[PDB]
This record gives sequence, structure tokens and C-alpha cells, in this order.
Amino acid sequence: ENQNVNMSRTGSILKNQEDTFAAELHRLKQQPLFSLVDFESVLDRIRSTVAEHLWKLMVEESDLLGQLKIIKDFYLLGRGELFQAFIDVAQNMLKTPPTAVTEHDVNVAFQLSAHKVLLDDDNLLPLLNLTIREAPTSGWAALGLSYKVQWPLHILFTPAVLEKYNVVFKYLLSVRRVQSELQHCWALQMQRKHLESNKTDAIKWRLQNHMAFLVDNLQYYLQVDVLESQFSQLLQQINSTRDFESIRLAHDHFLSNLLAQSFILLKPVFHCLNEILELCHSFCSLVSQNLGPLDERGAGQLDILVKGFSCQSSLLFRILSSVRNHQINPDLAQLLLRLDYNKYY
Amino acid sequence: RHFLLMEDGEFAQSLSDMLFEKLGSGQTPSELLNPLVLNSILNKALQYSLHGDSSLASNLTFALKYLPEVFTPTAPDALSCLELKYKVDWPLNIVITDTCMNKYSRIFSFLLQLKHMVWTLRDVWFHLKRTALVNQASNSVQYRQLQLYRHEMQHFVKVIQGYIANQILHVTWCEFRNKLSAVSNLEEIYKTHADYLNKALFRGLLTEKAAPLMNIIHSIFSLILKFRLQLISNFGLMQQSYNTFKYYSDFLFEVVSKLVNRGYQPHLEDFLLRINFNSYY
Amino acid sequence: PREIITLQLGQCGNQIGFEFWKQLCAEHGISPEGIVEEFATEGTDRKDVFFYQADDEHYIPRAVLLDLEPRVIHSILNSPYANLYNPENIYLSEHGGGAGNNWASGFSQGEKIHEDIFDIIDREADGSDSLEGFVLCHSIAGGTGSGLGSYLLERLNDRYPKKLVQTYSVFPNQDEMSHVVVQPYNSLLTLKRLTQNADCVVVLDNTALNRIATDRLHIQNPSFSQINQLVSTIMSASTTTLRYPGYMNNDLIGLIASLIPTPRLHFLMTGYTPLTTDQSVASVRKTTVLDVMRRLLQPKNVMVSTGRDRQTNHCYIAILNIIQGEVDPTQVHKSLQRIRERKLANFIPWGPASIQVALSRKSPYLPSAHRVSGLMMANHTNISSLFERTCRQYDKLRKREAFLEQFRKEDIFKDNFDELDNSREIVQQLIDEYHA
Amino acid sequence: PREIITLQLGQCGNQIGFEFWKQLCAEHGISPEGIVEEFATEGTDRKDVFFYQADDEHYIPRAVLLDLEPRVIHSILNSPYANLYNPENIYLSEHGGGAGNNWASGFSQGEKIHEDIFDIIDREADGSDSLEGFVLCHSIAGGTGSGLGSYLLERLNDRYPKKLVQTYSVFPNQDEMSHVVVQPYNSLLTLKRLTQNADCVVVLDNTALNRIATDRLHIQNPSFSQINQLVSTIMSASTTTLRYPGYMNNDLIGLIASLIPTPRLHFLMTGYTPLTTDQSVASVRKTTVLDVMRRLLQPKNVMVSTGRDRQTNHCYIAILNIIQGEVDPTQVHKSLQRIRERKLANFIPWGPASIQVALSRKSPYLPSAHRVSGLMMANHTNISSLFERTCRQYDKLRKREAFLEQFRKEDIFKDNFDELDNSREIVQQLIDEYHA
Repeated sequence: ENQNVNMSRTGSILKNQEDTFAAELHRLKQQPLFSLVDFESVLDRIRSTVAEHLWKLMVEESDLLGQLKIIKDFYLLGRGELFQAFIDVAQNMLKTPPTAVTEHDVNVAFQLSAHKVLLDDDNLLPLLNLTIREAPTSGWAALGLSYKVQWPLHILFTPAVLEKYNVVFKYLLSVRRVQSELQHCWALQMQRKHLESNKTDAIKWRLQNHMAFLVDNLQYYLQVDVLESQFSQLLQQINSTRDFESIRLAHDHFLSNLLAQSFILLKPVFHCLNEILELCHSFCSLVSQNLGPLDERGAGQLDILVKGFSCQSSLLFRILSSVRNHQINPDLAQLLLRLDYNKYY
Repeated sequence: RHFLLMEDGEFAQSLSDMLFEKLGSGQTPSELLNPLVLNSILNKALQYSLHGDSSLASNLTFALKYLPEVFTPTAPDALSCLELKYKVDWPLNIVITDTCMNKYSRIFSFLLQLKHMVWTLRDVWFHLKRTALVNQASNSVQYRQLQLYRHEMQHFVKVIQGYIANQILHVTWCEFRNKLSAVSNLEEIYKTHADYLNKALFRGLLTEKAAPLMNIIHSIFSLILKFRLQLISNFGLMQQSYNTFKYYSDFLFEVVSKLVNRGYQPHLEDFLLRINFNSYY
Repeated sequence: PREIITLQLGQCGNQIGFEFWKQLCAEHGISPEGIVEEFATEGTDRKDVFFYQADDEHYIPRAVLLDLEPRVIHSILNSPYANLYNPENIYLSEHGGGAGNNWASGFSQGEKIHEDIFDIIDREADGSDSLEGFVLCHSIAGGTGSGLGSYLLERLNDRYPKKLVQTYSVFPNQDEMSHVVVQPYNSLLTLKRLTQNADCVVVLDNTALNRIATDRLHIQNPSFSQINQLVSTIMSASTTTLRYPGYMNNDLIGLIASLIPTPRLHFLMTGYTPLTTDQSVASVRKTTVLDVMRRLLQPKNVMVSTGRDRQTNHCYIAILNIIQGEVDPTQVHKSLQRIRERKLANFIPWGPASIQVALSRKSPYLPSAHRVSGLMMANHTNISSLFERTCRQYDKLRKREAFLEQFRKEDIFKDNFDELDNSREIVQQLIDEYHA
Repeated sequence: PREIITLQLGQCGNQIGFEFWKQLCAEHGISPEGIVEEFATEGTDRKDVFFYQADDEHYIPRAVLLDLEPRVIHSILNSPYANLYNPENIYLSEHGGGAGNNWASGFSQGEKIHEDIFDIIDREADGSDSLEGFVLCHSIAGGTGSGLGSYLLERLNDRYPKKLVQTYSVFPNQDEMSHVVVQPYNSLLTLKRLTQNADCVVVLDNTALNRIATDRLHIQNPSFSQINQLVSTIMSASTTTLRYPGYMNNDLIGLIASLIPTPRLHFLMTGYTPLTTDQSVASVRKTTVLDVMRRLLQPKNVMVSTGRDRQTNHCYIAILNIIQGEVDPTQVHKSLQRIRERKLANFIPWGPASIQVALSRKSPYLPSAHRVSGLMMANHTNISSLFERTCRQYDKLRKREAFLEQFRKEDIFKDNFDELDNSREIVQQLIDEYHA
């Protein structure tokens, strides 16, 4: 009734649902008694023909299939390269405690980053801005995204559940950064001219073959299997169902499955997983010195890290005993063992 | 757009010739023939640029206001006291109101003082123009570092005015006609046209019509007269005057850092362009 | 109002100005002998700024063309664009000249035809009561354009002192020295007059022409018929704020005032990317302005032979980036947003720099209202590499006893060779001193 | 962004890179001289990662091709795919070289053309402000690709220290030693530079080529026209995460980082099954992903001559299994389920192993969007059998007094033969020591 009267769900200015509804009304009125089946079988008819006409509304006005793969590509990060150039530039100027002007600065940086890439749609670029806390210690793991939404697609995206998409969004870019930071401190020791032939390098080196093999496995078999056959049933449901809330709460079961696989356990595993990405983050800042493995501080800082890396594989070992002795969760167990025979074999 | 926003700049270039007829205030007559020959020469200036018919030329009128410039008697200016008046006619009255013509006088007087800066700043290049005039290409007493601070002065002004010109004109002309027409929402036009004009003064400087940024565009205007009087006429009194400009330009930079808030004022980023330019050198 | 008189002079200066006037009729929607299209006044809002003002809607060019060689003008009258030119403003039929190949020929011929050379070119001066200035569309190559062009840079400096002088001069070719050998002598004699007897120049290198003429143009035998195609477009590109209706720096004394740091530092680097006709099939998809100025500061479109490893100790001071036609001006401030993040221009550490961008609507024509065009007018302090190239080829030739006995028989009695050498080193020393 | 400069070099390295660029236009939906299909942007989401970025929608290849022999480049310009190549990036027409067949020829020619070899290949480096690295698409066979390729592995290690180096180098043929006899000398000199002066290699054996070229391809006379068909597909197969839009290990420093255990252990075994065109008539019935990786670890598609009974005491450490195009990803975890039950890969007893599987959508083309493709990048410690084969053919030749007087006349004064022998045995001893 707000925007436009020919856009009605039942068919009220534009269709003739109303005369049929009035005939149903005369039939319902003609009854002195009351029961359950006669009242509720025609609660279908005031719902089902109404639940299909708005499905035939929003297909044509919006190109439905357009933005509802676009909004997932901003949050679940389908365009993976197109944000790493943002992450590389936003790292070099989030090296402060956050202030209120850094929101606008990181924003215009994501602007120029997505602009030099040549997106296939120039107006898809300024459809969002980015948002970031007050000043905890650092700008990373405190930033977010605002992708606001137009007419009636917003009834599918309440302002609650974009926080539910944004909260894993800062988590998935955090494992793009620590994957790429482990990809760059690896990239310093590629040649023999930067390599020392000491045994202090060899004890540095079995660790990254254990730790850089993790985030290229743990955050891959999570993130790719989260996307593929959860995107698969959405596209198969909207191509096979002419109904509104059954499509709608099926994408509510979609989002709650993504935020359950990516959460694996509340206190321990999320504390085990962020302890993994902290402990290989100091493997970046240890290697990043000039001629690392020949320094006394290069081996002195290392000795704490050779404890903390097996503090993480053995804590990963502690969850696997809770996965075998199993009354908790099957999707937890199928994923964590999939990386584990990809670990122990 | 052609005679208030000045995007066919032949009229505002001819305004510079009208700014080349004042040259300081007040030394102009106070007769009643002073509006009589001065309202004419602006109508004659449109035929001097060979553009437009007389159909829209009835929509332009000029009202010479009266303000003291010797400051006890009157001798009114044409750098900031010459105003174009747009007309209200018989069918077109839902487009033009009295509030929007009040700010047309504000916009026309604000271009007319920045154009007086840029024009008289190039009048000094006419003073030292080559036969030779001023001489001593580098030595004797300074021209090498003299013209070095004068051109980095005329650097900063000529690139400020170009950036203020790009934020006034372009997106406002992109927002205006197209949007209004396509929205087939055309009833009670002055509730939308005045909002368009309120954005058009939002984009200029807007200063909430009260901020001290208007006091700095006056002080940097106050040295350009000091710049032009020393070149018409002193070399030690020169080098102090532009250190005062470099103090006032750095004063203009530090207030911008206080307007900073976030995500706001598309001139503020454009000012922070030059600040991050000022950091790398 | 803003009338400029072009001074087309020499063997190469007459041909680069011949297609410059031929370019102007295709964009004004006019014919050289008639007016068949109505697009000249509704589409173009100003036409009487380089042409003479009309008497029968026939926009006469404000041009003069003198040369010692009659070969350049005999290839003009058979072309159908010569009826727009007048046979009474410059010369009538059968005009001639010298023999003739010498810098001292045209330098001595200026004061024997002194009565006639200051008679018919001054008739166009008092046509407008507010003259803009003079552009010397002359050449440096050969002795024809360099010999007589040095004379008018002196006598027009005091007879017309309040007028702008600025030239679009072409630099000669330094590949081999067999056909011409007098190239270091006549070039440096005019280059002294271009700094103290002239305010500004626009440099146009010849060794950088065939760098572009085989880049995207794909020729096998380099001819002289390609030298007029790169030159005539950027000439009309430089007056797009002046010919077409613009607002800021819409005069020739507007553009040059915002780029010159100081006298004897006026050598402006030029750049122009779009020269390919098969780009037209993919500009239909809204090719933006965000990608056209990322390649201007990148040394690819430059017309100046300079060092590639000498840009770290040199700093840009003034850079112009002119977009034309369809601009989409809601993202032109977005293009200038990305400039500070790369810092592709080294900035001077003593003072501020400036990246000036401007726009003007192009001609109502299909190859003009569809494809984005970018004109660059840079000013970088690596231009002394050409001055080090010309000076090292100048002092090496004087130790080989070359043209010291063959050049001082006519009108040269004293050694004016070191008068050009010190003044060239004054330019080369004040450039490096300019960044303190 | 992620721009890689390919260094095509030698008699065999230029031909394997010629059809590598020719393969890329058929999958990008583009023509080497024009753009006739709209499938390039809607189907392919990223194209400027190996090509140079467009100026007229003409994706220039970022390629350089130097060789002493002019025969490999004279079979290029008559082909219609050479107009995509530029005649100013590498050489103009009529480029030549040496006489010439020596390892010491190109090793001594690197410092006499030292000014020109570091001038035009560095112009493509500063085109992107974040360079990925350098791939040396060179050869080991002959003295042309092995002589000059050892020089650039040294001087690009310090001038560009923060860049990835990794090569797709082809191994020579060891069947008879009649036409060439200098094969043990020039191979081991480059193999030392491939371990300490280079991070990673991709080995490509020649005796394993004709094992596959008569397996399913059914030829009677082995020609050189078949060597470009197995090589150009797996080159474009290795960049499917990099060219086509992928998520994890979508860079060249992503893939190589997850497979190298340690420096001087980087020799990766390659496998690629589908090469037959009559398989196409039975892939219409949903041929799955559950059967395509059971044959990758089975030694049938390998391109490395290794022992069959030496795999029990050797252990896999890193194995890559790349599926492309139609994957049916609801059973790709089902394919990795069956890996632990067979244990076809022997696992290292000191540490964990990894079977990494990844996918990316292929080109919008009918032979590409229908048939399953499997690319293998293995790393097995039986690769010392080739190093035992090359070393046993190296010390046997030095006892026969072969090329000790014919090789040390030019630029060799000391015996650097045991400098290659001990460093090769250092690789062979640290491989067997690596599984404790």
C-alpha cells in the first residue's frame, strides 16, 4: 500500500482475486457452526494464490537471480582476487589503533581497488560502503560491510541477518590475509641467496610445511564445501517452487548452515583456530627480518613458536577424540576428519 | 546554467572585462547615470560574445546595489556589488521563487570575486610581459626566487578554483534535468527546484553560511590586492607578503583538518588530496 | 576578442599547418568553399577565435605562410581546401624565394624584405581591437624555417610587447648526419631565441615520431605523409577550451599561465593516447574516464626522447590532463582521487604541485562523440637530457673543424658559438637547481 | 596486480610457448587480430593476468622470445597468430643470432649484449606496480637454451629479489648420443642453476613423451610437431586457478607454496589423462569425478622416467589433483573419501601428507564444458633416479676423455665439473634423508 497499488500480493487493484475471495466469504458466512477443517482448507486459498503472485512480481522488476548471487559474493567472498588487492592496500594503513576517520579512508581505498580491477559493472562498485570498533588494538578483525538493499528484496533481507552475513565476512577476510601473509613470508625464502644452510633454518622449516599446509587445507575444504552444495539446492529450489515463504525460510536454513559449519565449536575450536592464525602471524614477523635464520634473535624468537605450533596440532588432536567419541554433530565430524585424513594421510 | 552557473564561460570571461572596468573601489561615480551606463554594458557584453537571442535576454536583468567602498560615502563595487537578477514571468512561476533568486545573487557575487582574483593575478603577467619590461631574468635583485614564490602562489589559487568549479557544476547538472524529468513526478516544482538549488549551494562552499572558511577566502583575497599593488608599484616588502600567504595557506590547511568529521563534504577529500600531496614532498 | 594569428613558416611548418586548418572544417561542420550543414552554430557555440570573422559566413583563416621553397605551396592549390585560403593575404600566384639552404640566408633576407614582411601581416592585427598574441608555427629542421624564424622572434618582441608568444615548434631528426650536417648549428641558434626572445614553446621530437609511427600505426617505410597526422590532432586538441565553449583556462593565456614555473623553463611534454580506429567497436559499453589518465603519466604516449632511469631525481611541477567530449563528469573527481595513491609524478620538495584536469564538449560527429580522448601537457625536469644531447653533438662538431670556414663568409664576423653554449648551460643548471 | 612475464628462450622453448599463447585465444573467445565474440567477458571473468592489459581490447602477450637460431622465428610470422605479437617488444624484422651450437656461446653472449638484454624486457616490468614474478620458458636440450638461460638465473636473482621464480623446463632425450654428444655437459650446468639460483622447476621428460605419443596417439614416425600438444595444454591447465576465477591458490605463489617441502627439493611430477577425442561420445551419460583421480596416482599418465620397483622405500609428501570444468562438486569430497582406503601414495613417516584438490570453471566451449579434465602436480622422492641417470652418464663421459680439450678453450680456465657433481649428490642425499 506504501509504494504502488498495482504491486499488490493478492491482486486488488490489478487482478480479480477479490471476487473469488468474496464468494469464499459468502460461503464461510453461511455457516452457524465452526470446525477446523473448513476454516483451514480455505486458509490455503487466501494464502497460496497470494503467495505466488509476489513471486511473479519480484522476478521481473529486479532480475532476482542478479543481486542474490552478488550479495553472497560480497559476504562469502566469491570474487576472491577482487578483495585481496583491497586487503593488501588496507593492511598498510590500518597499522594504527582505529579512529573514526579510518572508516572513510578504507572505504575510498576499496573504491580505487575494485576500480583498477575493471569490474564488469561500474555501478556495482559504489553500492556498498565499509564500516569499522572504537580502538581495541587494531583495525583488522573489527571491520565490516554495509550493502544496503532496495525495494521489496529487503523483506528477504532483514537488518538482523546482514549482521549474520557480515560477522563471518570479517572472519573470511582474516583467513585471506593470514593465508596471503603466510604466502608472502614463504615468498622471502625461495632462493638460496636468502636461504641459510644452517640447522636453525631446518627447524624453522618443518613448521611452515605443517602450518602453511593448514590454512591452504582447513580454510579451503571448509569454505569451498560451504559454498558449492549449499548454493546448489537454492538454485534448484527457486527453479522448482512457486511459493514465497517456503523459498524464504529455505534460505534461512541456508544461512544457518553456513554459520554453523564455520563456527565449529563455541569456545575451544574458535579459540583453537584463532590461536593458529596468531601463531603463524609471528612466523611472518620472524621471517621478515634481513637474513632471518642466521640471527640469534631469529632462532630465539623461533623457540617459543616451535612450542606454540605443537600447542595447536595437539589441540587439534584433542578435538579429533571428541569427533570419534561422537554424540555432537555430523557436519562438524565430516569436515574435520576430511582435513584430518588430508592431514595424517 | 549559462548565465548564473557560468558553464558557457564567454559571459564570465566578459565579466572579467567588467572586472577590468572597476580596478579597485571606490573611485567610481555616484550619479544616477551610474546605473544607466552600467546596466547597458552588460547587455552589450552578450552580443560581444555572439551567443543567444533576445528571447532569454529579457530574463536577465542587472540591479546595481549601493554599498560604501570608500566606506563613508558610496561608490558601489562591481567585484562583489554587481548582481544579476533572473526574472519571474507569466507561465514560469512554479520554477522560480523569491528564495531561489536570493541565492542567485549569492552565487553570482561569489564567482565575481574569485574571477577578480584570477584575472588580476594574470594582469601581473601583463605587467612583466616580454619586450623587456621589469628586467633582470635572474639577477640583479631577485626575480629568480621572486617569480618562484609568485608562481607557486598562482599555482595554488588556479588549482583551488578549478576544483571548486568541478564540484559546483558537474554532478549538479547530472542530477538536475535528467532526474527531475524522468521521475514523471512533475507537480509543485519549486519544492524540488529549491532543493536542487540548496544542493547547488551545498556543493559550492556552503560554509553553513557562517563558518570561518569565508574569513580565509577574504584574507587570501586581502593579499592578492597586496600582491598586485607591489607589482604595479619594494622587494623586501614583497618577500614578507608571501610568507604571510604561506602562513595563511597553512592556516587554510589546518582549519580543513578541523572540519574533518568522516565520510562527508566531497570538497574535504579534495582538500585532503593536496594534504597527502603535501606529505610526500 | 581572442583572435590569434598563426605564423606558419618553413618547409615543415607550412605542411603541419595546412592540415591543421583542414582539420578545423571537419569539426566545425563547414566546407572550405560553402556552408552546407547547419551543425556549425547549434552544435558549435564559438567559431571566430582562430578563423577571421565572417563576411558571408565564410570563415577566413587568420594565417600567413612564407617559405623559400616553392614546392610546399605548389602542392596546395590543386587540393580543394586551398580556396578557403586567400590569394591576397599572403601571396598571389607564382610566389618564390631563395635558392636556397642556409641559416644565414633567411637571417639576412629578413631585413631586405623588411618593408613587405611588416606590411600585409599587420593588416590582420587591427581587425580585432584586442589581439591575443602570435604563435610561430615554424620549424627547427633545415635552414629555411630556422633562418627566417629567428628574425621575427626579435622584432615582434618590441613592436608588439603586450602580446602572448608561444610556439608549436617541431624538433629535427638525429638519426644519421649525411643529408644534412648543418643541424647542430641552425638548431641552437633558434633555441637561444626560443628562451629569452620567446616565452613558451611546445616541443615535438622527430625521433619520438617514428617510435609512435611503428607502435600502433604499422608502417614499413617511414614517409613524410605521416608527420601531419600526429601533429594536427594535438594542435586542435590544445584549443578545445578555446574553440569549443569552456569555462576555466578558455584562453591561450589561461593554459600557459598555469604551467610555466619561470622563464627559460617552458618546455612542455606532450602526450596523446587514442590513435587507433578499431578501438571504436568496444567503446559502446561505457568505457569510463577512470582508466584513461592512468596511462598518461606512464611513459608510453610521450613525444620526448628522454632517459628512463633519470626520473627518480627529477620531479614534476605542473601536469595537465585534458579530457574531451564524453567525460561522464560524475567520476572525473574519482579519476583524480587515484592520483595521490600511486604517486606516479614525483613532486617537488620545495613547493606544491598541481594535477589540473579540464573538459569541453567535442564536435557533433560520430568518431568524436563516442571515443574518449586524452591530451597531456606535462612539465618534467628531465628535459635537460635533450639539451645534453644537443650540446654534446654541438661541441663535438666544433673540434672536427666542421662549418667554421663554410659558415662565416656571410654576415658573421665574430664567434657567437659560445654565446649559445653558456645560455644553454644556464637553462640546464637552473633546472636542477629549481628543486632545492 | 598478478602480472607474470614469461621468458621464452631457446630452440624448443620458443615453440612450446608459441602454441601456449595460441591456446589462450581459443579459450578466451578472442581472435589474435580482433574481437568477434562477446564470450570474453560474460564467460571469462578475468583475462589480464598473463596478457598485457588492454588499450583497444587488444590483449597483448607479456612475452619475450630470444634465440640464436633464426629458424624458429621465421616459422612464426607467416602464421596468422603472429600479428597478436608485437614487432617492437622483442625484435623487429630480420633478427639473428650466433652461428652457433655451444653452451659457452650463450654464456659469453650474455655480457656483450648486457645493455640491450636488460633494456626492453624491463619496460614490461613497471607496467604493473605489483609484479608477480618470472617464469623462464626455456630448454635444457641443445646449447642455445641452456647456454643463455643460465645467465639470467643469476642476474635476475638480485635485481629482482622479491619475485617468484619457477620454470616449465623440458628435459632432453637420452636415447642415442650421435647427433648431440654435449648433452651431459650443458644439462648439469643448468641443473645447478635450477636449484640454488632458482626456487622451483617443472620437469618435462623427453623419453616419457614418446611413451605417451605412441600410447593413445598412434603415430609411426615420431616428429617434432607432436611435442607442442602435450605441453601447451598442461601449461594452460596450471593457470586455471589463476586465469579463470578461483578462490584458493588462485596465484602462482599460492600453488607452489603448498607443495615445496624445502629448497633444492622442488622437482614436481606432472600427470594429465584426457587426450583422446573419441571419448566425447560417451561423456554424455554423466561421467563422474569418482573415477578420474583413481588413475592419477596410478603410474600411467606420468611424464617422468622413474623406477617401477623403487616406490616402496620412497614416500609422497605433496600431491595436487586439479579438476576443471564440470566437477559435480557434491561428490568431490566423495572422491577424496576413497584415498585413505587404498593408500596408493606412500606417506612420510616423520610428518603429515596432503592431497589437495581444487576446481575452476573452464572456457565456454563445447569440448571444454563437457569432458572431465585432471591435472596432476605430484612430488615424489623417486626423482633421484633421473639424477642417478644423469650423473652416471656424466662421470662415465669424463673417463673417455670426451670434450675436455674441445670445451675449455673459451671462458673456462678451472675445472668446474666436480662443482656440479657434489651439488647434485647433495640433492640426492638430502632426498633420502628427508624421510627419517
